[PDB]
Amino acid sequence: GTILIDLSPDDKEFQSVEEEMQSTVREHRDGGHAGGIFNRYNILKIQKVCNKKLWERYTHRRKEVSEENHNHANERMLFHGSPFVNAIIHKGFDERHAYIGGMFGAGIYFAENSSKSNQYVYGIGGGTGCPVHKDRSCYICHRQLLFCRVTLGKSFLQFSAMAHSPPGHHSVTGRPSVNGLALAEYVIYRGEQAYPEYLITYQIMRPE
Ligand SMILES: CC(C)(C)c1ccc(-c2nc3ccccc3c(=O)[nH]2)cc1
Ligand SMILES: [Zn+2]
Repeated sequence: GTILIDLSPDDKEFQSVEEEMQSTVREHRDGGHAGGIFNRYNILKIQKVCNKKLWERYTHRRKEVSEENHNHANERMLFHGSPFVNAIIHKGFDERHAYIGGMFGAGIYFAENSSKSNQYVYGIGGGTGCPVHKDRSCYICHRQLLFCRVTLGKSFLQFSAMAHSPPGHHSVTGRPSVNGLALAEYVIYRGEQAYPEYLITYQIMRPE
């Protein structure tokens, strides 16, 4: 029941989604090892993900969290990178998309920095790079990210450098406390707390 609606670059919706990609790029402490070396992207396509059943699954859970948290879903738009982007848009988020070895435990992880999510496009640590060239820093191959609606509800705040939420909470916020440029990262423990709104196809660009 998933259809993908192709957006025009003339559409203000495309523009604001792209602006969110580009402006949340940062340098990484691995010097580009996982995600490649780039300051910006070449956005090839942005598609809206329409799945009624997955959307209704999302809103049902959203209303539940909201009601446990003074009518406040605490909803964000966050990036997600994964080799399983394609299963996610058709079948939705579930336990097979969880990062078992993550620093905040076995859950599904999201990023405010698009470039953080980019490090996961080819696997943990960027795996072995793109399938074609085995290059983690490939400038040729097409990459895909999700820009997702995420229900955080009451988030356990964790200062720093599948399972359950900490009791009394609906998610975990990893606050950065070493790198002053890093944006927050987030973990949900139920697939229903995220909807894969936008599929963005792109290339990282070789810096000049
Ligand atoms: C274990 C698999 C391969 C399913 C997987 C693990 C972690 C991510 C993933 N982690 C992240 C961790 C922090 C911030 C953003 C992300 C992100 O955007 N993605 C994606 C897939
Ligand atoms: Zn490649």
